[PDB]
Amino acid sequence: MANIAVQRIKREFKEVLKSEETSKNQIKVDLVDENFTELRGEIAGPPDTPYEGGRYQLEIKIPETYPFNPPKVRFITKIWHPNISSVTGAICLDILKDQWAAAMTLRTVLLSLQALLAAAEPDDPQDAVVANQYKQNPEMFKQTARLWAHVYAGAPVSSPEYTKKIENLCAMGFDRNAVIVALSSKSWDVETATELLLS
Amino acid sequence: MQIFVKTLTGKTITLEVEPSDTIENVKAKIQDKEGIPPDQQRLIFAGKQLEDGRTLSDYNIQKESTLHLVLRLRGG
Repeated sequence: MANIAVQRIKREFKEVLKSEETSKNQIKVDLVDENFTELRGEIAGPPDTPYEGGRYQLEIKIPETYPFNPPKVRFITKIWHPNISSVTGAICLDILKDQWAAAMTLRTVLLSLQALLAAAEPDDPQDAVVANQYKQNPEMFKQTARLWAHVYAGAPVSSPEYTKKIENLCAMGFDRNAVIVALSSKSWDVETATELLLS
Repeated sequence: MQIFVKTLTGKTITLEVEPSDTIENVKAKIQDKEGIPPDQQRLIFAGKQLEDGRTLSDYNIQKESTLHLVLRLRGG
């Protein structure tokens, strides 16, 4: 890469390694290749959110044009959130689009992502179904999010009512993730979820 | 053959069947012991909706197998 991009990355990488945040075990970034084109980030779910206790892996791609363009970031670890795709991990956050500023860093992006988990913006949604549930049924959203955090991100807490609906469907021979997706999408309505699974 | 079908509120029922039996005909056994028209029945096994005209043998349905019945939910 261009010298400007290389120096920025190394420098940013050492900002994270030495930050208060890694020591507190909340943000983290690792190398994938030796070119610095791809990085793997990790963020801890923020406290007092349904994501609490969870750890989320992030795919980070540095463009040839860094730092005048933002890094491309996607969630590897599945998450139930209005601004992130429950299927692809795609993010809707302004700094990753037209609000990138050259002064921003890897640390600031990670911290910003953590902040988004704590504060969703459902009127600028990435995943419409999730955003609706968020607005229509907040407790349902909390629980669903906590369930995904548990299933995918290792978050500790569990919901017994949702777990047994998951097994009842998996009993029919349905793929488990498919089941979780269906139940979450359909507001835990077994009949409606089932119809989706059959379709 | 002995097999079970579980319905919506969970009731578990039993049928005596032949491996050779078609799906149409299992549904008939269903209509009688239970009353549901075959036109309204969907039979599920191993994550797949069972088409009428294949057989239990065709779906590898063996003795003590449970099948799931989910009714066709009106709509229009």
